[PDB]
Amino acid sequence: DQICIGYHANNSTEQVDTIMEKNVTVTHAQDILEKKHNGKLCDLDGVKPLILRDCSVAGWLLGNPMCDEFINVPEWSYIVEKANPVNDLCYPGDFNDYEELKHLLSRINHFEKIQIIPKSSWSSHEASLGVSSVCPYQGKSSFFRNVVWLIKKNSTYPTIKRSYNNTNQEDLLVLWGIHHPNDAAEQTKLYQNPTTYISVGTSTLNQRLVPRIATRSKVNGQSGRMEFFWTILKPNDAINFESNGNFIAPEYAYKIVKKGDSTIMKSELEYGNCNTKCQTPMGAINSSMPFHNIHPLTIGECPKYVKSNRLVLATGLRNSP
Amino acid sequence: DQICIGYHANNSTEQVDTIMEKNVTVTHAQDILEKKHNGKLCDLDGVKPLILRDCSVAGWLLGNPMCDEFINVPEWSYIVEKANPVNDLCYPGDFNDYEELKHLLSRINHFEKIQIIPKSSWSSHEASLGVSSVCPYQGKSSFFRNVVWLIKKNSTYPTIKRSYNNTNQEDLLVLWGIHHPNDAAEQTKLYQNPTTYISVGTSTLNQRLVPRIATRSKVNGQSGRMEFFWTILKPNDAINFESNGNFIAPEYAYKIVKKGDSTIMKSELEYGNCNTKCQTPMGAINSSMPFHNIHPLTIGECPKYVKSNRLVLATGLRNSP
Amino acid sequence: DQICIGYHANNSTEQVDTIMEKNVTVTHAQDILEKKHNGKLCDLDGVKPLILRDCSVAGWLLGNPMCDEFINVPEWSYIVEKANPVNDLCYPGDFNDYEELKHLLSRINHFEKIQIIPKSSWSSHEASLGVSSVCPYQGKSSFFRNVVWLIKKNSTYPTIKRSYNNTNQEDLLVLWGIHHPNDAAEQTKLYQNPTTYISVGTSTLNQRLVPRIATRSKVNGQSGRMEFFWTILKPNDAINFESNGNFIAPEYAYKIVKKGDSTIMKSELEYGNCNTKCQTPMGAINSSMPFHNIHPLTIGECPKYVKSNRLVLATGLRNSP
Amino acid sequence: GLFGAIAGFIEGGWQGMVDGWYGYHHSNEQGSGYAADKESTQKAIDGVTNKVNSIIDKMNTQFEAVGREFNNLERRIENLNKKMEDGFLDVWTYNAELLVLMENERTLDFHDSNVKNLYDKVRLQLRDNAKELGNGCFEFYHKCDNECMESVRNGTYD
Amino acid sequence: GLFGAIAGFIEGGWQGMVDGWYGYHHSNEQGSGYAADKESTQKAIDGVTNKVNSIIDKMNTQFEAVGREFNNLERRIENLNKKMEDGFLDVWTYNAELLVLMENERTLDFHDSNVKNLYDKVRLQLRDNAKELGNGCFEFYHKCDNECMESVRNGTYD
Amino acid sequence: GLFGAIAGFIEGGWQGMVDGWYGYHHSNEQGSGYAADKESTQKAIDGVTNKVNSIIDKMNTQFEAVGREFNNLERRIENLNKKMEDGFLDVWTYNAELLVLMENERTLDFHDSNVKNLYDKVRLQLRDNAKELGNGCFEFYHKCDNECMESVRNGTYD
Ligand SMILES: *[C@@H]1O[C@H](CO)[C@@H](O)[C@H](O)[C@H]1NC(C)=O
Ligand SMILES: *[C@@H]1O[C@H](CO)[C@@H](O)[C@H](O)[C@H]1NC(C)=O
Ligand SMILES: *[C@@H]1O[C@H](CO)[C@@H](O)[C@H](O)[C@H]1NC(C)=O
Ligand SMILES: *[C@@H]1O[C@H](CO)[C@@H](O)[C@H](O)[C@H]1NC(C)=O
Ligand SMILES: *[C@@H]1O[C@H](CO)[C@@H](O)[C@H](O)[C@H]1NC(C)=O
Ligand SMILES: *[C@@H]1O[C@H](CO)[C@@H](O)[C@H](O)[C@H]1NC(C)=O
Repeated sequence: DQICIGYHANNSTEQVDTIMEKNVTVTHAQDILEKKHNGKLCDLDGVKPLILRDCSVAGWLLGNPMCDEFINVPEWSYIVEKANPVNDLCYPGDFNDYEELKHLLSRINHFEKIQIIPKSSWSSHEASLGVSSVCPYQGKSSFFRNVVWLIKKNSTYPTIKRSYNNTNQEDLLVLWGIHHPNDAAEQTKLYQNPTTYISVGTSTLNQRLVPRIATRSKVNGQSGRMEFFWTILKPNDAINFESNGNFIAPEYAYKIVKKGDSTIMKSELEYGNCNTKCQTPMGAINSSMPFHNIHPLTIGECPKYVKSNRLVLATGLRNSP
Repeated sequence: DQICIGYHANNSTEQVDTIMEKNVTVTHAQDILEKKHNGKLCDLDGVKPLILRDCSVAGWLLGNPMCDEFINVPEWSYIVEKANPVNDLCYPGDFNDYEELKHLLSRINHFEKIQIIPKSSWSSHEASLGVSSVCPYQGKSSFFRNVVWLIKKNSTYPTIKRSYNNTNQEDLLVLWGIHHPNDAAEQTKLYQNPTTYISVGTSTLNQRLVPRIATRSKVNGQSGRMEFFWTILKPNDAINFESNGNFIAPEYAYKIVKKGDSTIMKSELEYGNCNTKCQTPMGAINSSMPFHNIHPLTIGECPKYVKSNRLVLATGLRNSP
Repeated sequence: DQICIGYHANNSTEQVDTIMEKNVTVTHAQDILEKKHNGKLCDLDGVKPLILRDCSVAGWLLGNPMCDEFINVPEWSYIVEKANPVNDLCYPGDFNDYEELKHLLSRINHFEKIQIIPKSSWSSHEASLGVSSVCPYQGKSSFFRNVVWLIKKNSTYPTIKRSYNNTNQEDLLVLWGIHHPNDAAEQTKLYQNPTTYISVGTSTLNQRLVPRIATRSKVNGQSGRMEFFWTILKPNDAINFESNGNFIAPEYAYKIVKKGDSTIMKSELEYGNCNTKCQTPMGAINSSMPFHNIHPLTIGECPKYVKSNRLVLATGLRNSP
Repeated sequence: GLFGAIAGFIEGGWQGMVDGWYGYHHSNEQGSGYAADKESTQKAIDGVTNKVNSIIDKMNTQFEAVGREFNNLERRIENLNKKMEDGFLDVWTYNAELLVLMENERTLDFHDSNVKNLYDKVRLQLRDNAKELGNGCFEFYHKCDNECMESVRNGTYD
Repeated sequence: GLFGAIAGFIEGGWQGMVDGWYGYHHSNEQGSGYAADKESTQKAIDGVTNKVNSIIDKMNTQFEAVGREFNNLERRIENLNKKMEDGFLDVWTYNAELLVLMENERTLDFHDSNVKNLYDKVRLQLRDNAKELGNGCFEFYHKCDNECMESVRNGTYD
Repeated sequence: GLFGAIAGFIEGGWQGMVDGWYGYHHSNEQGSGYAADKESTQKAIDGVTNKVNSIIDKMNTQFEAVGREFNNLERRIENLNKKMEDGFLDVWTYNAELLVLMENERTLDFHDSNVKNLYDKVRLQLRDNAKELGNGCFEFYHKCDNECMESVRNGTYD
């Protein structure tokens, strides 16, 4: 008669690593790294992202006519933009402090576009003629829908003194621009005056723009340049515009509704018609694991990102052969 | 007859955590996290901080008349500034490269203010008239005590060509400014000339300022703007001033005495009449623990900051019930 | 008769540390920290560094006449520059966005200098007279060899309209400059015209420079200033130059050949006539250890840098006395 | 492993003990079979469960990368940003992999220790009236019958 | 715990042993009482003291936050600065908490091991001439008197 | 150390055992000498070798400092850069030193454990027919001759 002490074995094939020994076969293990995703861009908690498609954040906000799909956008959970969007800045130029605007945008879930200066105003200056073939719409020469390229009337460009008060509760994103023609003759033709300026003022802003004339490479057949500026107009503040030419003027501005949690994610994917609690630029995650190795940049209730290919904890004991 | 092996128990109630087990009661333990402070701002090793009270670093240095308490300040250990100081920049504007100056200041323990250009000079221009109601002192219209707002004399503003040599051993912080009036008429009234400039030069600096005229919101009833600049004038170098209007001119500058270890800490607290070897924005620490969890930003001989609520090491053994 | 169990001892004197015990003598140990270097600057994998000696990256690229040694440099593995090179910017001034250029350079192994605008051109303006005594060569007044200081011809400075096309495959680093004279009289003397500009344009660049006149300290006996700018001209793009004075003009530009792995290391050492697979600013490393404590900044197949003075692993057991 | 029982003096585990991590195999005139030791198995379950929860919790405050953009002449700061984000991810990857490696070893050893302590508990009870075979088993001097076997398992023997 | 003595085969500690961490309880015709084993207690004190000092020292080169300010149009760098400072603090918080957790376990186990080794030392001396009870105690075959007891404690018995 | 054999109940090591980490010393009428136990020595070599390779590998993804330059009015970012690079180096220095400290302790203990398990293996074989001296040695009741000694070493005794 005999009694023995012993321990469990099973048919487990699960393996774990230790400092002194790799691939130890154990009776039980818990994998803690999520390695799978669904390859789609999804709603986050019921809330659809803003998918820019072929538009840039600049093209969207300025109202590139190629970006009509985004004329009026509902609340988003996050924004998706391609690495190299074709529809950006149809008329060549720069967008001043663009990255600081992108950054500001990553902490915004809703815009509400309101008109601040009507096109059917500017009795002194021509508003319907500021159009280029580089910004086409339906085969016709058009232009950024949210700003008005003002041209002389009857060969006159009288000094402009216009202003807008922010009656709204909400902070207002306001965009304007300046045109840099490429020679002395273009200046007179667009604007009678030879030496011009645009001055912009609020309580914090003390701006004076001056067009920089020079010959430059044709970009999409154009030698002129646009340069766009923006400010955040605090509620109850007023913006003062003064110019005698080259003024690309606000028609519409954006009310900042939401101030939600957000990011601009870079992805080539399109909408996937799904819902998730955790989104990556490569696909969504549905997991209760504490780690994942999909992509560093996520949004939602997400596991922690590591670069491992494998994270498996022993729970059971060394399985005997 | 019988002999036994055993181990100590006691009435200890001290508890420690392990990976596999929380709240193990042990016979002895050493707590290593300082959790207490005294809630006061104190001298560091005998050396009183500079407590700005309601003044900003800008208000203090420019000499806002509301900041007379800081006309002449002794060596400090560190500087304390509120989150939103009311007495900053009494006449609206900006302070150029302010944060890079704040940064420079965090490595300075002593200033010594010397006069570099006397008010009782400027025979050509009016010095006693550059005063505003937005910068009051004793019910009267006054202005930043360290700079002189120069105005025309007998409707004349002759070109200024003034310079100062740094005879001192010590680096010199020099501050000047430019006034941005809000229309053509203010320009002539303050300064006869229509188109003006301020040019500043040292061995490294090649500056030319030009006033930006424009209409802007009334801030504290004012539409003008001041914009202040600074430089660090090396010893034996000279600064060259040239202007025909809008020049806000140096009267006093700061000798950089000490170059001590320091910080600008943000705190709403006032002086506590105490001494310490370790100061936080929330209170001082007196501890021999290696860690604390009070605030990340400290000065002095301090424990290391962690975010834990509890750090207790076992020294003794598992206390039996 | 007797059998015993036991373990090895030896004459080892090797010591390791543990949490509970310092300097335990062990029978065997493996040291894992490389503590030695050779004190020399060496070729990396057969490829000689560019050792600037007494020249700065600016002096080299602009072609300071004191930097002739670097007229034509072969492929380098890395670049070495002293902390404070004497031969930088012989005529006083600034180099605009210098650090962003240095950064760009750290990802470049080979330049190939080509002529883009010939000196024996500029029929309208004098090219052979733009020379200073602050930039001497062989006892004579000279100037940066890669740019041409253009002066008036017969008291005439006609507007310049010059351009260059990048026919090459390779990106082209192009450098130009502007001269800031120190008074009205110097302007006329060098250039007839009183109010001048330099305008530069490519597909991305929209520049207009204007000379800032002012009195400033004599630096190496000079009150004028040079300010140098650069751009990276994409292949098939063109750069447009327009100026009526103060133009310091491109003669030579750099073809970007290699786009190799690199750094600018700061070292006072000179070439050591050796080869290595791992270089530090203080000397080269030849080791199979995984760690070293020489210097943080290395290039090549290097061990990992730690701040330890000692890293020794036990392999054997506690050696008995 | 460290404690010498698992795949040491006890050569391998039991496919036939299905209801626990550690237990007993008995063999006598009436028959033979396996019985899990419920108390030590349960102690082990708690320890291992707590460990997994401790590991997860300590790692729920890792670094979260944030999208951040820069222009053509902000290369230095872009690179700074990149090396910072990657720096943290490398630290946390290392932290996670190492904790798993080290704790995996502690778990294997803990099991080994639980088995050795269970073995010693029985050796201390049995004392003289059984022969210690050297392989995990004790061979009784006296006949041992199911209720005798039960008293060894329940700790109330002799 | 791992070594099976503390709250294992020795069921609980001694309120009455006041002068040391580990020791002996004797009981014979002349009386009964406790004696700390000074050598193992002192070894344990050194180990634990060194450990605390090692832990403090390794952690005296943690990251120190520095005040740093930014304007309205330097948001990206401000945020970078914030996530960097918090990143380090999270790493060091984790490092500190984990080291404490792991070393707390090593300390409990070390005590357990010290007790087991002291027990084995006496078992190895006593050998045959005492009955190993299974609870930390040995019951002598021969009468054992204070000086006999002393020789067990001082390691010079038989 | 934790397992009580090395510099515990076995007082010191053997200068004369040259061919292994653990082994046997025999002494009988025909003579005396040392024999390394090849199996446990080899197990120890693998473990220690793997450990060193694991340690090196986990540390081959440390932070690499990169040269980065700034002008006179970019002080804040320069300082940010400096505190970031130093921050990482401090983290990795700590990681390296701690891993070495902790694993050095695990290695010493592992050796101690290998010695104890080898000792128990022989004790379990010898059983009754030898006297356990308390110092690592067993003194035979019967005469033991080289081939007898061999059977203890090879695990096939009695
Ligand atoms: C461990 O097993 C895996 C199988 O998934 C194999 O790829 C790997 O090479 C093995 N590692 C070692 C060192 O045995
Ligand atoms: C530069 O020269 C090439 C070669 O003819 C030409 O194709 C290219 O268009 C030129 N650049 C511009 C802006 O035209
Ligand atoms: C441990 O004890 C503390 C009492 O301070 C209690 O708050 C905590 O919930 C306990 N934790 C667990 C898991 O028992
Ligand atoms: C903007 O309009 C509101 C509404 O009347 C007014 O109270 C506010 O003062 C205006 N802003 C300024 C700068 O006056
Ligand atoms: C350990 O030994 C070294 C000799 O290299 C000595 O400098 C050090 O002070 C010793 N440390 C301790 C605490 O014994
Ligand atoms: C400043 O004054 C000192 C004292 O004479 C003089 O030596 C120095 O050269 C002056 N600075 C300049 C730029 O001349």
